[PDB]
Amino acid sequence: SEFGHRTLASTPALWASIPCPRSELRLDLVLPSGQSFRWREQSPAHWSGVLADQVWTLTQTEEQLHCTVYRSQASRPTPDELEAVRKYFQLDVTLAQLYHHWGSVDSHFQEVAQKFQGVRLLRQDPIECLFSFICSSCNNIARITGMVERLCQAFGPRLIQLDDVTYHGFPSLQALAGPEVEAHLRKLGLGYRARYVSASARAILEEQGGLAWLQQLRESSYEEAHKALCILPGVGTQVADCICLMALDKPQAVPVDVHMWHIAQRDYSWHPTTSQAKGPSPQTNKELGNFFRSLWGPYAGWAQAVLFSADLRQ
DNA sequence: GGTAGACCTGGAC
DNA sequence: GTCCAGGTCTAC
Ligand SMILES: [Ca+2]
Ligand SMILES: [Ca+2]
Repeated sequence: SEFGHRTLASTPALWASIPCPRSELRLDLVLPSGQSFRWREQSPAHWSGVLADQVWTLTQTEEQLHCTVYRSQASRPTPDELEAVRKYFQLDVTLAQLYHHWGSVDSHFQEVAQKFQGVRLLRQDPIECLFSFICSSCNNIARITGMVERLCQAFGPRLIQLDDVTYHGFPSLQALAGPEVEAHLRKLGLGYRARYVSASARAILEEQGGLAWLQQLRESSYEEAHKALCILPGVGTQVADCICLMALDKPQAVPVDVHMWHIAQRDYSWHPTTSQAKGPSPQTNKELGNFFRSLWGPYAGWAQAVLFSADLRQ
């Protein structure tokens, strides 16, 4: 059918594949795992969301990642469009090589890895990432998802409508920094997060030199980037690490939340050796990130994603 | 320098 | 009805 969300069966000629075995990527273990909060499984095994300013639907078979895009006459995705998809999933980073290494250095990762293959990091937009995670504060993945889409519906560009879903592009800096945005976000249920969204939008635009400041962080060192990000209102150590890891190409960045504390304790009998505190605190959190980084290497943030994800299923 | 308490809320046990 | 989720900010 010409309407509604597509499916591999439904509209055969509208899809194009990207070679990709399930061992290198698993949508159901990545898309709803707290990295991006903008993907939904409309029909079973089919995920629809905004990717590179367009709406896509993705579904995978054992060796292929099937993609379809909604923009002109309907048609399969072009090689360039598909390239953007390959880019978003950083398919050039070989998950098999990373899992192997992590496995040989961490007997525990080995055990968990066997059952949770295909977990990788998405290369996200700094702006979308920065604001989505500002909303992470004392919040669960479902509530976060709700806030973010409401935020996008209210200040994001209208893209296309499939069934009763009107997809929106992520709001721009200028839009989020607009008069009365906070008040609006509060009526949307973001709570005290409304304030930080507005504050950070204005901060970047009226104090840091704008969008470029954020984007230039991809060329900066992990340390510089993380240091810079913490300046923004509502952006602490954890949020900045998420941004570094998920959007600034800092693969060693390890977000330390309660989840990783439970993992560190239960699975590694970890204890803080520096800080004198027995639980989560700025100094012990820093210490843990260094513990994982020392344990897994340069792509510790990635290894972190595999366990965080596995810890969510449970 | 290293804590405790304030800040919002929808789904839980 | 108290509890919990990918926290952060700041006053003592
Ligand atoms: Ca929490
Ligand atoms: Ca800050």
